[PDB]
Amino acid sequence: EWAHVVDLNHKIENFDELIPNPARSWPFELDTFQKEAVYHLEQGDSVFVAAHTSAGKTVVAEYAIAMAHRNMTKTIYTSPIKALSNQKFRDFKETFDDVNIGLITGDVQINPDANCLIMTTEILRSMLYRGADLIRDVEFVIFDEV
Amino acid sequence: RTSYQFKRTGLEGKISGYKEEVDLKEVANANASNSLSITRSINHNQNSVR
Amino acid sequence: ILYSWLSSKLSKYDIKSLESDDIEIGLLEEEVVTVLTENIVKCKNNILAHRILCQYYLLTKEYEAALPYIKNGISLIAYNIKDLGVHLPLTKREFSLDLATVYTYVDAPKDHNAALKLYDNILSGDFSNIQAKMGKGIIFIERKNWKDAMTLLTQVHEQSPNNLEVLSELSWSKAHMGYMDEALAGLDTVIKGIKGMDLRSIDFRALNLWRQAKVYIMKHASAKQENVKCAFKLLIQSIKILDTFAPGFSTLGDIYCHYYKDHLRAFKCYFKAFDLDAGDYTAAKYITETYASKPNWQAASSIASRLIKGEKAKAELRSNNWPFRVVGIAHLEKQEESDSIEWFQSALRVDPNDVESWVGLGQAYHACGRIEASIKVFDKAIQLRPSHTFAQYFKAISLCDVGEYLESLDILEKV
Repeated sequence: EWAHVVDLNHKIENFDELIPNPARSWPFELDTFQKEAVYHLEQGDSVFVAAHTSAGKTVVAEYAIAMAHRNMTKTIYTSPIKALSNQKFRDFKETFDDVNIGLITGDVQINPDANCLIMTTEILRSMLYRGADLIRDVEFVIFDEV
Repeated sequence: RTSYQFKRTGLEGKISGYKEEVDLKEVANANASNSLSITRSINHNQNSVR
Repeated sequence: ILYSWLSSKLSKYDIKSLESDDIEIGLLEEEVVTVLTENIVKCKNNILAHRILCQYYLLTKEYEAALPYIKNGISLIAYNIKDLGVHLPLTKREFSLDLATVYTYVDAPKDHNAALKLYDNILSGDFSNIQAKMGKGIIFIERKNWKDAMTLLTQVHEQSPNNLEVLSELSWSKAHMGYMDEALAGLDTVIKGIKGMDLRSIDFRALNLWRQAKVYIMKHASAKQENVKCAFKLLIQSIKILDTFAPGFSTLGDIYCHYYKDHLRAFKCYFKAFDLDAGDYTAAKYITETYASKPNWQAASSIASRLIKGEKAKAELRSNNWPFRVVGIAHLEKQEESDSIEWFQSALRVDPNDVESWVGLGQAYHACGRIEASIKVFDKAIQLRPSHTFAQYFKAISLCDVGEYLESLDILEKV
């Protein structure tokens, strides 16, 4: 139940074998504190990103699926705006290498058997009251713009 | 009330030996009464979310 | 301080030579210690006093208390070099020994190569120093780099050829190639020294009684079982002279099952190691092998308190996934399936091609609620292991619990 303040002036520079499996590694270099976020993800504890947009906030979104896809859990990206849902869906199609993505609308869900669903906050709320399928399968839920 | 369960042989026992057990908690597995325990029987009358 | 050290009662100095039932009243060592705190701390640029202060606390079972006056020792004349102006050729050679040896042995795995260029400074004309064998010993020997580690073990020649331990290093660590009898001979030549019966002096002897025992054990292999049975005298002596010594039973515990195959006291070896600690490779794997095959995993759960918790143990345990299944599977049969997953994640990361890490994790996933994940996992154990029989039943059940009887007809045909 504790929330420690990370100073952001420390680093464990063993990223090749800190993640013991071949998870993901990019040609563009990530920031040091955001590698630490990834490290914290694999431990089991929760996370909270207080950053800025257009400055590599997708580092957490990248390892949200990449951890879950190997370890066999699921992930929900939850955005309040519908346009944003479409946008980040497109992004997920683009950056990742063969991942089962999904998006819920009023009419019907795009990609029924999706690994990574996307939905509105209202639609998210409509899992806990209704009794949905993907609150069993999901462990690390992403929350957009808090 | 009983349940078939089968464990392991020993050190690095990839499914060979086994011993059984019994469980008991709350009531029958169904969402009509309550069954807040997450391990529950999924019926043929449910969508992706709603 | 300096005069009082010349008239000491430990190191190789003497009061009588330098002149040129009934309690005693001689010049004791306890008169020296009072001057090392009060008087020396006030005066600045006092280098020899600092050096001598360092050297007494350094070699006498302490790599910690000298640390404050090493940095100062540097500060003293290095700052004063501007406004006084004096030569310093020998400053970079004693403080090579004084600075680096504090970090080498105190921090056992961390700061070995602390000097870096300071040993390169001394090792030019004279083919090293006592420090370029003391500090660089663990660089060549313990971390394992057999290029100069094999050949260069009498690079202690220029300073002191006839020192007791350094000449015996020639074949001690280099005992895996062939020179085993020679090593034994050398170690015998290094034994004749203190031979004490106390906490301060006899530690060296205690540590020899592990040193030589290992060599004795080794010499048998590189056929006959003469010095295998006779090794007991050196191992049993190890757990005797000092007080408590864990590596005695642990090092030769797995050795008892080689030639004689005496696995009766192999049970008693790690039962004896339970007294000391037994935070190592063999003891845990054995303790599991007996208790878990009973079957009885409640006692196997007690090993988790010292298996992965050792911290330094994790470095040599991440090749295989043996220490993660011991702690992980102990939780499964005790019925707490939330804790199961994290261990199995690490295990998965370590070992990709495995059944028990996946199928065991898929059992937890089954029992927790994530049945959709269990289908994915169990069908991958069919993909990984050519055709596993138990995975098809588990998957069939998982297909049923969801509701689909699509492939349940086809899957149960082969089973």
